[PDB]
Amino acid sequence: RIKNSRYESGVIPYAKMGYWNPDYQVKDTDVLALFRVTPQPGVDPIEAAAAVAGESSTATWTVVWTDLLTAADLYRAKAYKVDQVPNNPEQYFAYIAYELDLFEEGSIANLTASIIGNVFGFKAVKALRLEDMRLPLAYLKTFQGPATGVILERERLDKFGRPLLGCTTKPKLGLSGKNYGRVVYEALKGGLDFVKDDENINSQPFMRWRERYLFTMEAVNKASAATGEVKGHYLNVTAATMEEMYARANFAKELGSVIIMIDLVIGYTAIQTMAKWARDNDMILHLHRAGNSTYSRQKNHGMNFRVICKWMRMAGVDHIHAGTVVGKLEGDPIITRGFYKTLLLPKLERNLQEGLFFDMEWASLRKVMPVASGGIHAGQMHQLIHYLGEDVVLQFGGGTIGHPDGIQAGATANRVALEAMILARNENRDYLTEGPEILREAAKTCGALRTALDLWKDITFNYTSTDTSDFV
Amino acid sequence: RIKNSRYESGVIPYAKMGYWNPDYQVKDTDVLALFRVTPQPGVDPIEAAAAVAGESSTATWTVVWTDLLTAADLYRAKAYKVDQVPNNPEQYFAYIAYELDLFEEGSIANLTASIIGNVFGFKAVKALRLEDMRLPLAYLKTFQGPATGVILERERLDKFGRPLLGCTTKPKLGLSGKNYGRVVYEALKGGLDFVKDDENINSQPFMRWRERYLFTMEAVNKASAATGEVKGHYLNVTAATMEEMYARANFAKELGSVIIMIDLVIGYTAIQTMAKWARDNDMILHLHRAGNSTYSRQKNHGMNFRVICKWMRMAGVDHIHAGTVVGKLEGDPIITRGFYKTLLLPKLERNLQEGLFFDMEWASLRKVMPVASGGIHAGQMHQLIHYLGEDVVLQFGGGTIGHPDGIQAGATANRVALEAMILARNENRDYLTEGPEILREAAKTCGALRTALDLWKDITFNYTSTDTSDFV
Amino acid sequence: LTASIIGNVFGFKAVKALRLEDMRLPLAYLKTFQGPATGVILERERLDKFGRPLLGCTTKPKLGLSGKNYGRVVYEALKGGLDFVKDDENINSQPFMRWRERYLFTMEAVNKASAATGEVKGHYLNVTAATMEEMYARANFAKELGSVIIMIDLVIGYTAIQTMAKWARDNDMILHLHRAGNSTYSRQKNHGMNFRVICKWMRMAGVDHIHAGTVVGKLEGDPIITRGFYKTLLLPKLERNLQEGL
Amino acid sequence: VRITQGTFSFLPDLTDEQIKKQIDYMISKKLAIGIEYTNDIHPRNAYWEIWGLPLFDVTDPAAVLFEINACRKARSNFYIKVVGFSSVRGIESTIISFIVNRPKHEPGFNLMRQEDKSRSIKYTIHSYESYKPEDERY
Amino acid sequence: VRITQGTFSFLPDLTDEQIKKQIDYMISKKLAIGIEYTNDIHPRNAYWEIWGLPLFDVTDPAAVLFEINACRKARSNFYIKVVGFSSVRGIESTIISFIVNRPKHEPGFNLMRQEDKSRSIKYTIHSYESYKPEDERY
Amino acid sequence: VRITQGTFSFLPDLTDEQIKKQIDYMISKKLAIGIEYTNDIHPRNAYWEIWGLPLFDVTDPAAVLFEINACRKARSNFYIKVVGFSSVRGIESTIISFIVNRPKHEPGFNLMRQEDKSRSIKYTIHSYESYKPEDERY
Ligand SMILES: O=C(O)[C@@](O)(COP(=O)(O)O)[C@H](O)[C@H](O)COP(=O)(O)O
Ligand SMILES: O=C(O)[C@@](O)(COP(=O)(O)O)[C@H](O)[C@H](O)COP(=O)(O)O
Ligand SMILES: [Mg+2]
Ligand SMILES: [Mg+2]
Ligand SMILES: [Mg+2]
Repeated sequence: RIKNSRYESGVIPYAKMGYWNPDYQVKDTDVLALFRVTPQPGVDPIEAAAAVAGESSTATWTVVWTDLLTAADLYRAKAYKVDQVPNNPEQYFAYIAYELDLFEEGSIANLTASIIGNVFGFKAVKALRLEDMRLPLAYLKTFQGPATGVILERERLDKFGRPLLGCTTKPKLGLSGKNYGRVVYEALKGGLDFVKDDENINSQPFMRWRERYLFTMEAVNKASAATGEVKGHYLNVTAATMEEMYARANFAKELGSVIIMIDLVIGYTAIQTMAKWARDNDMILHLHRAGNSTYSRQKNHGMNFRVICKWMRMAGVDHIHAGTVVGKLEGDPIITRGFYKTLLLPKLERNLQEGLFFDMEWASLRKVMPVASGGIHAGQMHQLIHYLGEDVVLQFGGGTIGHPDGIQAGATANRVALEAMILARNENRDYLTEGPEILREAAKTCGALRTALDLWKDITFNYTSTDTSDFV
Repeated sequence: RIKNSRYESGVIPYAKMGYWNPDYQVKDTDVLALFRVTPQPGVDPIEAAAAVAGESSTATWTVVWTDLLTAADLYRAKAYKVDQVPNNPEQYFAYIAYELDLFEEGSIANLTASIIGNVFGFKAVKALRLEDMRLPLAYLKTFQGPATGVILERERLDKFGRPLLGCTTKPKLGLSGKNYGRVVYEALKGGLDFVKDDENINSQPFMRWRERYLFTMEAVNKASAATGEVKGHYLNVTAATMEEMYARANFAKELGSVIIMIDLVIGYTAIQTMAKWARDNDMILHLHRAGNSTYSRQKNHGMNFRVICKWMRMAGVDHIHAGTVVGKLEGDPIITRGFYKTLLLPKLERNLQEGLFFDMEWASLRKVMPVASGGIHAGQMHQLIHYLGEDVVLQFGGGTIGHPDGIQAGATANRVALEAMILARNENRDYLTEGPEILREAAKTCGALRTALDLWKDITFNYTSTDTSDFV
Repeated sequence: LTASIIGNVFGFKAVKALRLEDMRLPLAYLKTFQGPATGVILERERLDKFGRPLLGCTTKPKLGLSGKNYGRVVYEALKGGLDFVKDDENINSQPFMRWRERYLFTMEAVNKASAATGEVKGHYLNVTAATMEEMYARANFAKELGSVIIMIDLVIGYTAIQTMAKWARDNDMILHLHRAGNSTYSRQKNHGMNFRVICKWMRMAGVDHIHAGTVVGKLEGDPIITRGFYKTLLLPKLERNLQEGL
Repeated sequence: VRITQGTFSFLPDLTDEQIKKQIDYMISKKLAIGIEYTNDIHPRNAYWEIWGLPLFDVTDPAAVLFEINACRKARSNFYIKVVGFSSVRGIESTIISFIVNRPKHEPGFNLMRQEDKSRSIKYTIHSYESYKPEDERY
Repeated sequence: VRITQGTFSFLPDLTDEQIKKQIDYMISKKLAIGIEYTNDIHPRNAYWEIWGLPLFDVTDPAAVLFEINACRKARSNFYIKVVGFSSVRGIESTIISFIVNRPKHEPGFNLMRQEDKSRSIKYTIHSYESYKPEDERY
Repeated sequence: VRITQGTFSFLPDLTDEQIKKQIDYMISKKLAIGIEYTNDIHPRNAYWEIWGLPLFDVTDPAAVLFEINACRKARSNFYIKVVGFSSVRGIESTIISFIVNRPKHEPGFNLMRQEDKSRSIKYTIHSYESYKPEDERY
């Protein structure tokens, strides 16, 4: 017969449905998410937080009796704390807790389908941003983590104590396979550890992929024999279908490449599939975060990149681009520091200034190597070491190929600059302040660096950051 | 020896590098993109448009001589028109043209790697939104298009002349396989054409996937025998890896399911791989746009959903959620109309009010069936038919299961409401205005509908749309 | 394409004669085709030979040599200065010489010649066979031995050619087409199909080399009409020229 | 059961007055109108018998009504439906199909469950009347 | 042996007079001119060392002759070749490559025959001089 | 060639004064310090010979300098490197490795190109000195 209680048909607000509970005690097995909620005028912040919690877990817009056929009370997500954002009356920070049982083990797709599935287009919320997440130890252990990881990567390369140096081949599009290999040989022989395909170099009318792989591997091995170093080039296996990606990855495997690269734009399932492949085939997997800033640039809506850093460290990627503070792409020093910590550290401590809202143990999953790329040049070296630290791949595309005396000279300039800088750091010199002089001193012995310092001397990228801290 | 010309080392602005050309004549083979650019204070709009064009095609921050080894002039993308946005002095509409040769045939991943790859995080641009794209006939023909398509879908279902009716099972999470099948049987027998898994129902502790598939197919076939109709349930094959997705899809295939569903969150390569699979295995493929509003909600940054509609019609999906105007999720009537036209029409005409900035022929690729879902109920039927038209799947989750007299009764209410409404439309009655009365008249014969109309009578979702037209 | 254009109309009683002269294949249709597996530019890069025509040689007598003797001729010609030597179109696998011997002995000769000259050398191993599986077997053995090139005969047909063009692209193999049987329909001005049409269809299909005639040799080749063929194969855009039949 | 194949089968059986208005709709959309019938209403029975040849350029609804009534007179214990086809390039298909005649009593369908591998079943739906020869149904 | 890589290597070694005429040909075709060298003439050694940066808009042949002679002076016992590149859309590649300097005596190549499955052999060609370190060749 | 394995090998060979400062860095980070040597500098030669046992709790840099100089005295024509290991849980690896001794002249490496399927090559890099027995190198 018809029901008569909390489960009788009708619309009641999400806060009354059980998704708002300020007294909830966070269980160590819960997935916690922090949202920056801007409710519509007239919507109570608590109701908006409850609406987000409800629609990312079990609720719909009207009461459904079928809840009674489940342990409904356990499966409902609970918003347990709503605070106002420091200097913005419209925005609120809502802490929501989700039960472990709601998620499929080892699946980024299932996690995102609940957390970012529908709630960002909910009419009652004017804007919504996912800021951070606490992923519990028990959930983290169902994920592979980095295929190689920083530590093993450095052991396979026999390169320790300094950042690694890379370079995107330029022009972005248009070179042939033969010419791509030319650039790779020159840059690696000149002193770079790695060179890479640009993210949009895949297989096109001007150059199909098999030529590039064959010619690049010739160049990599020639450079290795010319230097006595392990060298590599990120062969881009991004493709339209999984079978086509596997074909490219397996050919790179056959040729003995130490590394391959994929673009975020292939999507989460393809990334997870390639992370497993890389672990099983002793291949370093580099992720280029193509498309990331489509949702991470604005403070009021989208997803903050530290969340993507957690999901990708979970997925199993070995490198991810995490920004340069001083380059041509967006990177506020304090927020970028948070990203680097997320990728490199065994345990994250809550620090409101960096936007790290939760303490989180990483369940001994391997470390992701951050990649710093875009509009950087020697000269900025002292502050690159200062903001990004030791475990990072510094990539100089234009900063190498744009050098007037040739690509080898560009590569040497960058390599000498790097080494002189961490030598000075290790000698306990205040390299931040003395930096211009350290570089100038090294330039006296290395003409290539002198010319690089003169050329790009005044190039700076002073612009106001969009993604900033709320506690400064 | 060192160069001396346009290719001598140094930094010159992107407009001087060849990416700004107001006299460029658009070739019919070009991929055209429209960006809404908000430059940083002090950056000239033309330089910002040129910067976007440059970095999505061939440029880097400094001059590289290697351009000379390519047909550089052809490969450079050209911003050819910059107009100011009607009531916003900070925003500009920039029209950029890209040569066909820059793209890999049949690959959404390669297209996006150039267009949305890096430019959205470029420091010089404060905000950036991709509004629309003109994809040329010659590029469109390298794509499969919908596996089934609207026309063939209706032929396989033997259902024509009316919208199709669906329902997401509720609660979102927590039901067992056995109970999921119960809900499916009741709703389909009661009159719905389809029922579906919720986007986050995949394989979890409370219910693994094989039980749900087995029990659901029993329910689907019982409902079919009970009605004399072809019935279906969207089995969700979303999973962490491609192999796991194939396993789920192939089991659905083995059991004779007419349809499966995937979530946008699996990513572009996995979607393209499943679109091919669906074509080869006579399976209707439904896409749920999970995660879409993370980048499509705000007018100043991200990507407008009509772009995703084009990319997914290209990829090969058969259904995609395109919004309800009157439901719980965001949907401005004029902008939503543009989305529906993009999915259903053979040729798109430029209409600034809908945000359709380009005329575009669809190269006879099949039509995607729009899905309208979220917070809708019978009662809104007359305006659902009015805004969404005939070719749409109307999905009532809460609108079916939340009915006091049971799920069968909920389903009947929705089905009778639909049929009475398009009968009235076909009789040339002004169903928009007479709608409440048409429903009231049908309710006299169908008690289930009477109760549904009474229950949700005053439920409306009046909120200000964020994604609005600029020409109203 | 051919099933519609040349399917039935050439035997239509009302038409006494009919010849397909030329076709304009639209940009949008052309993009659904692979085109040459290697193509002239990449071919020359893999061979490191630029600025001059390449030189080849069909082994003679056409039929009758053993595998061992075929390899002798290949070694001598390549060492002497030819870039390529080839199987004759009707050399496949016969009582006097089966294919595996010829492939093994030829590759020994190719590598000896390469070491003797400092050049990349090759021999067109003919993979033409009765069934697709047998062709794949021959092609894959040539692949295993490191041959830079293989050859097929037009006579295997369009589906087999397209299948091999894809194979060549996927396996970094230069694919040479010998137009065996072509002049059965292209010789007479009043009926059949002009060879420039076959040139378009084969550039579309994905072949890397096709015989296009010598003006001064033993086979038919009018200078002006042959020029049209060469333009069809080599140029990025074809301009209407009534004298060449374009 | 009540077979709910057809665009308006959850509504009462349409009167000739209602059918006439639907034919006006088909005429305004320049549809070819076809009348089809069967006594095997299996959902997958894609090809019902055609009553003559589809009426192509119809100006007067009464012509179609005449043929519907002629079919009803000759096939009283059959399912009869009216189909409207659009030859427009993106469509080239049926855009409306509704039942205009039903037999006096519909038995329903039998569901066969053949056990296959593990818990998988292969299903056969078969209308009870189609266990009788065609001439003896309904 | 005489290495016959290069467009004119079956002819006598070109005199500066002959080279000048070839550079005029490259200039009339608006080619970028590059000078490359190595002491590893393996046929598959795709990347010889570049002598500087390719000369792009060359009007005077003497400029190129000067660089060829400068390379010959600094790398006397190396193979040196002149390369002409065309940036034209259908090409974007080298269209001429010829040797302008050879060491006094070329040893040739060793052929390694590794026995693999059945009668299949895997071959390694290696120049005899490349068994010596780079600084000690020729 | 100059072998550029090691953290500071694009810089001049470090003086004992510079090495001492690097050892101070290793001591402040509580690293175990190891001294290793070889005359096979193949990049993939993961295990160089250990000179004794790694010095674990080092307070005085002079102790390490003494052992570096003792190794240099006993292995003058060998590559010698100093390695710093961190036992900290996330790391448990080498965090610095730099060359402190090089032989007077380095020949370089030979590159072998074995032709495999189609245009695929299998490569062998081998140092020229490792074609001589161990006791006769450098
Ligand atoms: O395409 C580019 O612009 C880059 O190759 C840099 O080139 P340059 O070194 O020549 O500037 C990198 O992919 C961007 O750094 C990606 O951005 P992010 O690192 O922020 O993901
Ligand atoms: O999960 C939900 O909320 C729904 O199942 C609707 O449930 P109700 O029918 O019970 O409201 C849909 O997936 C949303 O419509 C998706 O949003 P969009 O259609 O905008 O993609
Ligand atoms: Mg890049
Ligand atoms: Mg849903
Ligand atoms: Mg012959």
